[PDB]
Amino acid sequence: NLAPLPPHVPEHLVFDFDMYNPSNLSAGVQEAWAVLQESNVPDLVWTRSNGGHWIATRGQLIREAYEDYRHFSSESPFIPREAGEAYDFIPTSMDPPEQRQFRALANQVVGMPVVDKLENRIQELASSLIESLRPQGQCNFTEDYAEPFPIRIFMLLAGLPEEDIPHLKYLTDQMTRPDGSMTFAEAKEALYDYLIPIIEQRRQKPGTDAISIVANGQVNGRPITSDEAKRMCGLLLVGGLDTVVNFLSFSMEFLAKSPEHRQELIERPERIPAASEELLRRFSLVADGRILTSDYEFHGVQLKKGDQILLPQMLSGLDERENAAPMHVDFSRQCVSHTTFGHGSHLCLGQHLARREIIVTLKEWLTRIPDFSIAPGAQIQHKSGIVSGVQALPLVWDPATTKAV
Amino acid sequence: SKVVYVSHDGTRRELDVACGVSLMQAAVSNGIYDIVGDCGGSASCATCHVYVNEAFTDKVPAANEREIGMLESVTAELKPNSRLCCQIIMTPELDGIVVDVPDRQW
Ligand code: HEM
Ligand SMILES: *[C@@H]1CC(=O)N(CCCCCCN2C(=O)C[C@H](*)C2=O)C1=O
Ligand code: FES
Ligand SMILES: [Ca+2]
Repeated sequence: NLAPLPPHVPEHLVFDFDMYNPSNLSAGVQEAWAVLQESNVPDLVWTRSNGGHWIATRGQLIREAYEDYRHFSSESPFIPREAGEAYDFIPTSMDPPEQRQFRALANQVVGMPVVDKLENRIQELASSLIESLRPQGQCNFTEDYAEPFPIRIFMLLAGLPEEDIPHLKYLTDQMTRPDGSMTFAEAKEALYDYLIPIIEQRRQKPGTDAISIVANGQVNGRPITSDEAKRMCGLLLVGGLDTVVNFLSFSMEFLAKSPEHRQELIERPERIPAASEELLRRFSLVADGRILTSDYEFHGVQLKKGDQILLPQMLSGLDERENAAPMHVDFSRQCVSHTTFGHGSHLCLGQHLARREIIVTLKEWLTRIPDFSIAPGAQIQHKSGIVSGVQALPLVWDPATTKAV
Repeated sequence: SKVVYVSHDGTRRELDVACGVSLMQAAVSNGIYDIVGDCGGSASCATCHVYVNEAFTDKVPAANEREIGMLESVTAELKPNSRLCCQIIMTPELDGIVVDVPDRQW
């Protein structure tokens, strides 16, 4: 399933890689991508698959490209481009200076000050999920914890009723993990229709929740429209589900396979924040890209207007040019560099909320269930895409080894 | 080493900042909210604006042309000692450096 080769592309840079089905995926999705980083692979390849696109395979180029939006535009940041159809969340596809307007507003609903005063409320949530899960000695972490936790946090900061959760879950599910029983465009529209009367109602009778703030904010020097507010509110929901769900699963998979790293955090919980950062580098998982605004020589390669380039957020921290022994998880690693939250003006708005969800999940899980492991006879499968993930995480443990608090 | 953060209202915070850490990173990690650091430290947003005290402007590496470009769109008063503090990487020689944090970043 390959596309014809563009007259401006030399064949010696051509490289067979499909980001939805990489070859050695059974070893681990991060491993599978790292094939782009073997010794005889140029810093910049072309692939004929998924429509046809460039790939930056190295942290230096990825960061450079993410730093130059004049050449590398967010107008089409998904590969293949058809995956952009009906994707109109805000501010994903905007560039400065308009993009900035929506980041100022967003910072008011998920900036560090908001994260901080939500923390204790987040840990009681985390605890409650864990506490009422412990004497089972088993779980599908992915369904049992990774999914309910972030969506429950959204409800908390959006000020939405708990029984609204089944509905939103379904809708975001159809978006992320389609069923054939609903198109993404339909699921998206349903989410907007859920949001839009709440927005209008709270524009005229405000609270302190995320929706009120966004609905009552200004962008470009005039009031945010209902349309703008739902498209951004929509992304504050969707932006922090599939990525938190999957990152927590990669991480939790690692700890279930590695008693030595558990005991370290168990003997030294003070290390957990630093370990989270290391877990973020090693199990990075986003890969999107940019589109070319113009013809452009780039690191000795000629790109043309319309060309899409993939700029894997995942690969920078795995680039051994950037971290020695990259597949190694060392919680005392001294110079951790990565682009797990992205890079440039679009670097993740939820980064502070997402770090705090990780650190609390770790501080609260190990506090109660120190020893656990992967289910016996368990084929744990990774999937590869824009947000790579874990299919399921059956965990097993002995109830007498835990400690309720 | 140690870095002192002076808010617009005169309030004064001194922080112990590890070598290799940017003045932005240290601010965000310790509840210095008047430093936002939106882009996370690549001179892409201008929300980590600070005024570096004249006693340390000889001692900080000059800004690169990228930082200069971004500084044009700071929202607070742009001054000669204006810096993106995500571009200030901390070192022992910079111990006790003074930065004044402006009344706005957004
Ligand atoms: C470990 C968890 C997460 C990871 C790895 C992650 C990853 C990313 C990345 C790499 C980007 C930049 C995309 C690009 O440049 O094309 C991004 C953008 C964004 N993220 Fe996250 N994310 C996480 C959690 C969250 C959470 C919890 C939220 C909560 C609202 C969130 C909200 C957003 C939003 C609203 C954007 C749009 C940023 C923009 O274009 O200005 N993310 N995310
Ligand atoms: C951690 C990652 C990084 O790039 N970095 C700065 C590079 C200098 C090498 C460390 C030398 N060093 C010290 O030992 C203290 C201050 C300093 O620059 C890091 O520090
Ligand atoms: S944090 Fe974005 S320019 Fe300093
Ligand atoms: Ca409708």
